[PDB]
Amino acid sequence: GIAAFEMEYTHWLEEQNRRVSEIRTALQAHIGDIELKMLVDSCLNHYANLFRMKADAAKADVFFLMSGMWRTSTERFFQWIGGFRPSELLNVVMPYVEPLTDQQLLEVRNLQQSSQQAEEALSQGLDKLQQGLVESIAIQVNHGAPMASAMENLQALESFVNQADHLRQQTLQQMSKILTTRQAARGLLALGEYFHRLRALSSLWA
Amino acid sequence: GIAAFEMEYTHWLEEQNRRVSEIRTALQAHIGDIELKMLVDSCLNHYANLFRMKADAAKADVFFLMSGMWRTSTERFFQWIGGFRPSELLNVVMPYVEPLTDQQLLEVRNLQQSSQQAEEALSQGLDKLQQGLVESIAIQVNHGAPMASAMENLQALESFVNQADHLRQQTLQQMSKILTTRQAARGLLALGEYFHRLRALSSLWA
Ligand SMILES: CCCCCCCCCCCCCCCC(=O)O
Ligand SMILES: CCCCCCCCCCCCCCCC(=O)O
Repeated sequence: GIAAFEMEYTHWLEEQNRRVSEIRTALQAHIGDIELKMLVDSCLNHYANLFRMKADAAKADVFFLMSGMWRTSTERFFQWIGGFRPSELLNVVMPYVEPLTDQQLLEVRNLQQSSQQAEEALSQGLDKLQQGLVESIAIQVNHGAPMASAMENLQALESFVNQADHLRQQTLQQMSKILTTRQAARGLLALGEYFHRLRALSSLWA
Repeated sequence: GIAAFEMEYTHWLEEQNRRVSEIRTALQAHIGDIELKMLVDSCLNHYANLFRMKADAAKADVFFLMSGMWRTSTERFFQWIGGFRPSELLNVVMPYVEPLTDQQLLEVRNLQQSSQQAEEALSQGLDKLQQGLVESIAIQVNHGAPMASAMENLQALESFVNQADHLRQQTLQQMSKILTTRQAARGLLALGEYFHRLRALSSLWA
């Protein structure tokens, strides 16, 4: 399952590079909103596919998915529950989706605050689960309960990952409704270049 | 380098199982201190070889060594800077090295307190390094400085790992001087069975 995920993610990155390049070329050519929206929607569809493949990987090996060892070294410094922190990515793209109207500014900052609150609450719940596993493993005839208990805890860990990816996807979705097509394209370009620069830097660390 | 480490560690575990079994058989046969000390010293030599292979792996890929992803899932709940926490392992073996004399009790508790203090200080330094890398990567013509800076930071991370393994080895060494051969054998048996039980439990999580 993890081998399949790593191959799928490799191909996902190749397609990500293409979709980011396509939107770069479109912004530079100042193409109209209709053609540009197709590229925005393609980028959004591509992220949706990432979340799908991550959900499968979490079922296959939640610990590996959580370790971030499938991402590059520099990306791991910015990981929160199996991916990036949406509240921080909002700061990354903020200068590029500007200028924002007053209403858009209120909507984006609201979204950032609510994502921050959701991230903190999920982190607190995951912390409680993890500390409790530390304590319970430490204490721990096999009639089947130990494996069943392990599967309950794996399901609980997977739920945290799923909820974190849900928050990431929901934040991307809500930005796509706040922003015009052109603002969204600029934000997606910035987000894509951010991820690419982190991966490029990891090559220097290797 | 990491592929070589994982193969070396696999063979290390196979030999660990043999050395733990050999000392189990010896304790049960109530063999004399001279033959028993050979088995104690073999166990100590085997841990020394673990630290050697870990030092090579830290040079090859410090992040992988630190991730603990080369250990089994349940062991990762108990990892501190690239391995187990010596102060906690002292608690694991304490019931089995008993009865201790008053002097031995003072020496062991002293060692546990000093290891705890060293662990906290190393954790604080690693935390400062890591938070500073988060901040500096976030801020970050290439004339060679970015790679050189990465190598300085990798060397600093490797130093923390090396210092943590030094503390682990020093604690094992100092226990071997406090304890009689028979107490040491009982403690090594307990430590070995502890690690084996954690690995066995990880099979249930998989
Ligand atoms: C129309 C969108 C413009 C740009 C919006 C950026 C802010 C949304 C943050 C969520 C991005 C999700 C991608 C991360 C995937 C992962 O962590 O594995
Ligand atoms: C004579 C020794 C008796 C038993 C002493 C146990 C307490 C010492 C703790 C250090 C053990 C080191 C093994 C861990 C290796 C690792 O973390 O990678």
